[PDB]
Amino acid sequence: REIVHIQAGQCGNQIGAKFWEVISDEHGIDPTGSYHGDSDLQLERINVYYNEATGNKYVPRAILVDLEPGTMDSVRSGPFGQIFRPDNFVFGQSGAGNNWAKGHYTEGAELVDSVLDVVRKESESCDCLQGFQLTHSLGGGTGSGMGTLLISKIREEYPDRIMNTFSVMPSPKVSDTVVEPYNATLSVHQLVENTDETYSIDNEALYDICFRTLKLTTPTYGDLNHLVSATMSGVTTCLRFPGQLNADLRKLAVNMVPFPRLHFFMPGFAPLTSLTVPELTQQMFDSKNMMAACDPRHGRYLTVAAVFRGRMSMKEVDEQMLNVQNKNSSYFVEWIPNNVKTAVCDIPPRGLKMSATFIGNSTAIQELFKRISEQFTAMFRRKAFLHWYTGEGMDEMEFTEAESNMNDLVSEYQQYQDA
Amino acid sequence: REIVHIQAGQCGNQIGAKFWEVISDEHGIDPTGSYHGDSDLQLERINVYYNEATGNKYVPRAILVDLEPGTMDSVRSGPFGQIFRPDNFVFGQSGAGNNWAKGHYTEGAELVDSVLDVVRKESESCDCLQGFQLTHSLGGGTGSGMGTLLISKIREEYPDRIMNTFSVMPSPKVSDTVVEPYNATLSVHQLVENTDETYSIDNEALYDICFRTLKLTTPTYGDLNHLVSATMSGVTTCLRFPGQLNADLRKLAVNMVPFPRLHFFMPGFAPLTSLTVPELTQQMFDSKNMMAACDPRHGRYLTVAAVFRGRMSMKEVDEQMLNVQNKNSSYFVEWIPNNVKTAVCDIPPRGLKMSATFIGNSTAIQELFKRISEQFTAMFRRKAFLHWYTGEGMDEMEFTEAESNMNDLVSEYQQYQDA
Amino acid sequence: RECISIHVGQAGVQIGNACWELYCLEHGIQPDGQMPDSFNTFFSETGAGKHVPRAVFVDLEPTVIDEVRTGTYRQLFHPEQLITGKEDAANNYARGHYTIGKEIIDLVLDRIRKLADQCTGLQGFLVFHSFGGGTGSGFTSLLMERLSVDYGKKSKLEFSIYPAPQVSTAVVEPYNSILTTHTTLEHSDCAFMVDNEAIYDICRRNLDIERPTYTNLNRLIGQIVSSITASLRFDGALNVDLTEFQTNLVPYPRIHFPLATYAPVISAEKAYHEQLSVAEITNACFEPANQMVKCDPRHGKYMACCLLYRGDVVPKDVNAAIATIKTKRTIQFVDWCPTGFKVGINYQPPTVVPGGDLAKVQRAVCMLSNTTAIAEAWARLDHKFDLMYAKRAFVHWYVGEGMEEGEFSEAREDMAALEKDYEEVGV
Amino acid sequence: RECISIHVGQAGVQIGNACWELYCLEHGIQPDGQMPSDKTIGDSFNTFFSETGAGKHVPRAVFVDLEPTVIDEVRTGTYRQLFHPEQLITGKEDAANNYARGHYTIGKEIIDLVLDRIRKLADQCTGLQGFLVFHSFGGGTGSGFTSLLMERLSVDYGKKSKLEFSIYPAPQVSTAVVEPYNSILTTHTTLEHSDCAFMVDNEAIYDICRRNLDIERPTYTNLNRLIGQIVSSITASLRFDGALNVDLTEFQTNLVPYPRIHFPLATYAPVISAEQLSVAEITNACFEPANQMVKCDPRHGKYMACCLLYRGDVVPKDVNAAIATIKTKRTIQFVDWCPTGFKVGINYQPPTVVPGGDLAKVQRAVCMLSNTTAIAEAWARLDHKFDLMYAKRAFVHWYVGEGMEEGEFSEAREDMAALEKDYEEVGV
Amino acid sequence: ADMEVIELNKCTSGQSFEVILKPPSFDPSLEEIQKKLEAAEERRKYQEAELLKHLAEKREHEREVIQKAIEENNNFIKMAKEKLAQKMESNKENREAHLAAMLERLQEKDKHAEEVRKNKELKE
Ligand SMILES: Nc1nc2c(ncn2[C@@H]2O[C@H](COP(=O)(O)OP(=O)(O)OP(=O)(O)O)[C@@H](O)[C@H]2O)c(=O)[nH]1
Ligand SMILES: Nc1nc2c(ncn2[C@@H]2O[C@H](COP(=O)(O)OP(=O)(O)OP(=O)(O)O)[C@@H](O)[C@H]2O)c(=O)[nH]1
Ligand SMILES: Nc1nc2c(ncn2[C@@H]2O[C@H](COP(=O)(O)OP(=O)(O)O)[C@@H](O)[C@H]2O)c(=O)[nH]1
Ligand SMILES: Nc1nc2c(ncn2[C@@H]2O[C@H](COP(=O)(O)OP(=O)(O)O)[C@@H](O)[C@H]2O)c(=O)[nH]1
Ligand SMILES: COc1ccc(S(=O)(=O)Nc2cccnc2Nc2ccc(O)cc2)cc1
Ligand SMILES: COc1ccc(S(=O)(=O)Nc2cccnc2Nc2ccc(O)cc2)cc1
Ligand SMILES: [Mg+2]
Repeated sequence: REIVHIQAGQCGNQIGAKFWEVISDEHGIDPTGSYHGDSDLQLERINVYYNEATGNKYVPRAILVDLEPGTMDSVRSGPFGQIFRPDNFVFGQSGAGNNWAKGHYTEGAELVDSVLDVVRKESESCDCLQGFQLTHSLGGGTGSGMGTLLISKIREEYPDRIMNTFSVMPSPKVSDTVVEPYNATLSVHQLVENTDETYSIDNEALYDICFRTLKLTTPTYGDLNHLVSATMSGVTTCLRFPGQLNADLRKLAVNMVPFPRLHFFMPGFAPLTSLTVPELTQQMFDSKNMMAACDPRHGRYLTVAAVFRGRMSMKEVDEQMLNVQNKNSSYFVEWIPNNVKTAVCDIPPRGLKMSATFIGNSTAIQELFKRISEQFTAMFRRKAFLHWYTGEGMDEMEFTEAESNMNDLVSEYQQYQDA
Repeated sequence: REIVHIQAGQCGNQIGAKFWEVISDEHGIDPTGSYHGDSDLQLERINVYYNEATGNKYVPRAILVDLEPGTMDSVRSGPFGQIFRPDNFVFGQSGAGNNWAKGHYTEGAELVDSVLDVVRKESESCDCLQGFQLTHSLGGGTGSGMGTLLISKIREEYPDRIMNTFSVMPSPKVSDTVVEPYNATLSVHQLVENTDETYSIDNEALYDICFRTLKLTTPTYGDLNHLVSATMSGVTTCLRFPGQLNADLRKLAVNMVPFPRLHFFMPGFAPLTSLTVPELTQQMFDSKNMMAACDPRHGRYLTVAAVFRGRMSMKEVDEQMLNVQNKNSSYFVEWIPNNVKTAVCDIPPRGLKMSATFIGNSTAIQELFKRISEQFTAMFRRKAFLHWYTGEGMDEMEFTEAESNMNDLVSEYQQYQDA
Repeated sequence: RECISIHVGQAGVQIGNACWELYCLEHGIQPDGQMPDSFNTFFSETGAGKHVPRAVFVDLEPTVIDEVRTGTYRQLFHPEQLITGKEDAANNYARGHYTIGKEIIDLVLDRIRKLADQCTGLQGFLVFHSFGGGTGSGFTSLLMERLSVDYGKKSKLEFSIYPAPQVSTAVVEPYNSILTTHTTLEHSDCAFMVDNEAIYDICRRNLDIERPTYTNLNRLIGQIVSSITASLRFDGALNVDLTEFQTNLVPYPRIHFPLATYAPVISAEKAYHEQLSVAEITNACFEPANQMVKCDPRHGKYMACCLLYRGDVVPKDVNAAIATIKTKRTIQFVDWCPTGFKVGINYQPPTVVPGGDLAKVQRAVCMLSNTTAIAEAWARLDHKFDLMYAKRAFVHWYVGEGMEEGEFSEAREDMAALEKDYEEVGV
Repeated sequence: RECISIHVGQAGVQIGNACWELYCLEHGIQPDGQMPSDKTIGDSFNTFFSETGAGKHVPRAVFVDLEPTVIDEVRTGTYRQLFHPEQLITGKEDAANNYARGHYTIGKEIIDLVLDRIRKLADQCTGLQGFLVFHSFGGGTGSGFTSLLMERLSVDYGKKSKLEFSIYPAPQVSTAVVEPYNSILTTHTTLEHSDCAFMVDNEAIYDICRRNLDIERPTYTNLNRLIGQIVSSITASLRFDGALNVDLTEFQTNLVPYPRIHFPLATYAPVISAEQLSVAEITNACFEPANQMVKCDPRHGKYMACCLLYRGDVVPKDVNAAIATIKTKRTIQFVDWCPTGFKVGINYQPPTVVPGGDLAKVQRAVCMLSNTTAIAEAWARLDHKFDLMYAKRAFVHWYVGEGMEEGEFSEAREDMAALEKDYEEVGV
Repeated sequence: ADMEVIELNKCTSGQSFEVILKPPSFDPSLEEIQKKLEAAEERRKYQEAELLKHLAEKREHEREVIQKAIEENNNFIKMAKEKLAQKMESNKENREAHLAAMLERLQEKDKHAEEVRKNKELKE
């Protein structure tokens, strides 16, 4: 019925700035100005993502947190820079460190309040606030560190409303900080306890989709950001358009998750780069085409929501959806009955006549976690770089205490491949 | 010497509104106005059925009871509607339910008094009150339920005077409430204890007389009411005309019933629809021409009264009556001597030059009771729809307690086929 | 000396109403009461003009008594001599005797005494009543008990109407008959049964009336009764006064019931034939067809016989007539008793009711006999009874007004006795 | 006498919206409330409407939903004028697809206001009869709030029957995964506060629209129109006053033989698409699993009370000779201890259908309500889903979340177990 | 058969006389009891004055049945009243404490940042 957006940490902010302008285009928003488009639907659900100010204008419900100027002036001097409300920006000044502890304890909590102080305004302005969503990196500190904290402060203020995040689980290729495993694990723990759904976007997948299938040679943080932005568009749609269901994001959660701990979705997209229905369906259910690095083969689907875009007859969408539950009949847990629902929205994305998007509670996800915790316990081994955290006032055993907690979540997804 | 009339419950009130306008024609009464006819006899016995008010006017001694407006305004807006005294009508308002219990206990007893309250003022006005007669349905509640109650309140007030009813025992074709067996059985019990005579008019006969012998295709409650009204005229005549005997309705009872429990008469009529003496006699003693659904074959006649209409020499009526007590000599119990008496009145009914009517205490009647008690015990079986009564505060065993009582009355009519 | 009539019950009453009528025409009294000792036997000379009967009429409904104070004769009786009781007897002894009777009895018994009061030597009571039928059985009974108490010696002569299949009201008739007749029999002196059937038969053979009325039958009874009272209304030999009635008919206090037989019954239309001979009408008195209780005394015996002639007749024939009835007929006299034939002649030629059915005669006879075959009626009754009671057929209505199961037993048990009494005189 | 409608839940509501519409066209009421058709003063169609002010004709209805969205559509497109602004209640935050929420958490709040408004309507009724509660079987407020309502209605209204029209949820046209739970959850609380209950299998209706109506992939407002008709044919009895079925006890005195066994089986007569059928044929159509209205099969289970509800141009002369031959060439199937039914109700009012609708105008339509024992096919087809989720506490926690109890889930299923046994235990 | 006839009575307008024809040849009602016809009235009373006291019965059964309907109806209402808000005041109590045992699970990893944050105030 109305949602806010936190967008913290470079990787996070960069994801969001793309996010914002793709969805801003769908609706039709100038740099500031309101509407310019021959479509009409658009502004029925603009409510959800755009608190509106006097005159024309539309301004997104957006909070931007960072622990350095750097990546903020990057938005304000770039795409749809002009658009976010001035003191809706929360500057860091300090270091960010690429060190979870800094972001979660010292240099981060440091700030926290001036952030909460803004979320409080938007939220207590929202006529019936649904919940928040947040985008950020998992390895590297400002986004993952403060972010996990943020939510641990959001919940408690708002236990109440629901809790959504696109967090980008990181990989040993296309990354920088030897440390990321540490950072990620520490956050993984935090998330499992405090969110209601988390989209697991793997950079490992993301980079693979570019070079394994695109011929994209030297992939920027740019092309590759492109996927995430597109994926988030697809994912959000039903919150922000039609009048099909109406999608509570709460409705989404309760339906999508059997067990409280296991709120981890791998997403996935239709067409890609910078389409027929059938060729659209098995492209969205293709492994080599997931947003997370697993293979929805080893590991069955708990439950799956899916969403199709662009005026085409769904008399065919049923016929095909219903097909891949037989052409793959094995790989949907028989103990949750009709565990695939799909919906259709008839207004295409930026470019493209026909799209589709996949939301996926798969235990295939276990694959992802397991692979990070395997270069984590490979590092916490003879206690490697740990002294960067030890020293900031963190505990020796807090690390093992997260290992252990994550290591559980692995063996719970395993636990669900049952009868 | 002077009788009142209760006419309760839709079926009952519909019966009586026909009754009243046929007998009103015999005598000659306008909608209100008194006499208009070249006949003279008429008003000698108009005493018996018409308490008379100031000016000319004649107004029937009539009490009309129902638990809903509906069927009353139906009289007041129809045939001889204008004729019944204004506050001689007793409205229900409530539901009637087609549920004996409602009519006898709650929604009925509810009213009762405002009814008794009117019967009191007609009876304590009547110069020497003979007794009351009542017409009503036996399945379906307002009539059978309140009615049986009415009489149980009438006796007690007036033990004294005698107790007459045309009750219409109901059937599985030309009916509606799956429940009627229940209702009727409950009343049958009640009647057996509290009346002095009951004419058993079977709707099963009534319908059969229309379609087996009348070319009458889709029989209304209309044509079929026509029979009852005609049978009632014929039955009453001697109470309300000549000076042959003079028929006390008491005299009738004491002579017609050997045994206190067995006051159940099947009636029967002469010509029919909407005649010679011989052809009139074996038409009135034909089974296929009785008012109850039995065959005065299986079961002999206890006692029979019969009444002929229209100036024709009875020197032939003797000669023919005396005949069917030989052409059927077997089928009249030898242990009551001259058990057929007949009388003649020489003033024909609406239309018709020659008529005749049959009053019959036959143990053939056992046939009727047996047949209701056999779809009753077939229902009280696994205790069927009973919860409609259970719930209104009636007893589980009160049902078996009527079954048992009725089941007796069966095996007493059986008991009288003796020596 | 004097002589009070009581008529109880719709039959009782109409019989009366239509034999009082005949007394009048016979005594030339105009309906108003005025005529322009002797016949004082039955009427009181009231006021100065009138001639009122010494009669009481009782019924438990108005209807019938009302008809009397309606159509002329309205003037004859006195408003007080007619008693009426609002609610019916409803066809049962029980009701009349005990329930609806208890109430009116004190008033009737009083009024009777009002009539007895102006009688210097009243003789008896002539009670007319229906045998079966409601008040006729029940109230009559209660009457006779009480009359037997307030009036010591004073004879009572009953004229019962023995009920007949074809002209009847009630199914329960047998019960009442046997019921009353039981209480009633030891309070009465001599009792003239009248079989309704018998009379309806006469009206069919002799009078030619296709299907006779009550008021048809009644006129005929009228005559016979008028012929029996004749003796004491005019005065002349044999049955001159009420005691002589039993002296000549009842040799056994129990055996009351004599058999009557009127003489010449013929329809005006025949009113001008040649008259019938002293001989022939005597020889008519012997014939089951001219009888008055459907039976047949050729088979049963006789125990006292009484030729009661009316008209223009010298005995010298009556003799030579009896004489030949013996020689070509059925003698049949019992064991221990002369051979009867006490013979009464009254010179008064018989008048009949003017627009009636019968014709004016020169000579009529009457024949009262105490035969033992009159007990044919006594069983023909019982058998009906026996066979209802054998299933308590209607019994309950009686126990209902408050009688006893045992009374029914112990009343029949008396007819059983009687029937034995009777046939024991043979054979 | 009178008769209040209650519609709770997105389904509940739309079903309503689209049979109230049908009531209107059947009674010649222009959306603008006024009828130049006979008129009024403040009987006949008064059963369902109150003659408000001097011109108008408002339904005796309340519409509740815990989101606006759906109720807002009503005060949007004509009919906007029909109801009264108060009669439509809306609750800001959703039910979120769970009984728990509807009944305890987000319901707790709105119930007082709804129960009040109902009374307002009951207040102008000289002898109100009952309540017709329309709601979704699975689904959030339809299960949870409907339940809480009936409990409370059962308290504020003693005798006063309650008739529920449930929408039994179907795989193909469904919202929620947790549907089974809600269905079996509600149905349990719900069952001893209701008198007789008309189930409507969404599947079944969607099936009819595919065989008989020819609609490739049918809408909600496609199905709704069809439900409209059936409901309209059931309410018909007491909106004109017609020969048999004449009040709310008496109408059902007929159907339910036991305090439990409420659920009769409906079967609409001739369904055919615009762009005549014999009295005989349409009767013999009422007996056919394809024309049914809860996907089952009563050729195998028995029958315990049956009710032919005709509408239109028909003399019983045939209805008789028609039943007759339905007995000689078919499946008799009547239980042990109960005449052989066929209470027959004719209303002369020829059936009008929605103008630019899908169906055509008919000369004669039949309705057939039956209490078969085979309607418990739905009762397990549901349970089995339930059973097999709960067997792993599949979504349970969301309910304990809004504050329910583990045990309630046990003890609600423990009641269908009972019912399922109750039912099949009525066999000869 | 040939007479000899004695002769009683010659009269004004009449004559009597027997005629013996063949020789003969052979060899307490008092009153007391109308005390019967009241002892019959003391039955017509005992019989009526009972099928009266017998409707006295089949009446105050109405009493019973009209009253065990209401007796058993408010039985339902005022059982199903507290069948609610005692299974709903165990419900608001249920969540609220499950809300709080999430806040006490969250104030406890909040008094934990406080104890390592001023633990940075320990490292040299
Ligand atoms: N001979 C003769 N017999 C009659 C007459 N009326 C009735 N009866 C007979 O008398 C018997 C019926 O007696 P009722 O006098 O009618 O009975 P009741 O109770 O005395 O008189 P009610 O008060 O009218 O009932 C039957 O056997 C009839 O055949 C009549 O007028 N003449
Ligand atoms: N027949 C029919 N069924 C519907 C309709 N809408 C939803 N349903 C069904 O109803 C169930 C869902 O019930 P809902 O009314 O949507 O749930 P709710 O909580 O009561 O309503 P919301 O507040 O919108 O969530 C599913 O079984 C759907 O198939 C409709 O318009 N017609
Ligand atoms: N897809 C996406 N991921 C990024 C981007 N930039 C960095 N990342 C990933 O996120 C991790 C570090 O996030 P970063 O923003 O530097 O952390 P922070 O600035 O301290 O909050 C790296 O391991 C990257 O793989 C971005 O441009 N897009
Ligand atoms: N003959 C006659 N019987 C009727 C009539 N109406 C109903 N019945 C019978 O009586 C029964 C129901 O009587 P009803 O009047 O509805 O009961 P009530 O109104 O509750 O007293 C049915 O079984 C019918 O067969 C009528 O019009 N005439
Ligand atoms: C597969 O189980 C379900 C069933 C229903 C739902 S829903 O009523 O919440 N809506 C929905 C159905 C299909 C696809 N997307 C849905 N909503 C939605 C809302 C927000 C998102 O970010 C993504 C999807 C979600 C999951
Ligand atoms: C066959 O047994 C009898 C004998 C006499 C009577 S009666 O004296 O009560 N009258 C009577 C005789 C024949 C026919 N009808 C009679 N009366 C009557 C009175 C009221 C009625 O409703 C019907 C008939 C009744 C039944
Ligand atoms: Mg009715």
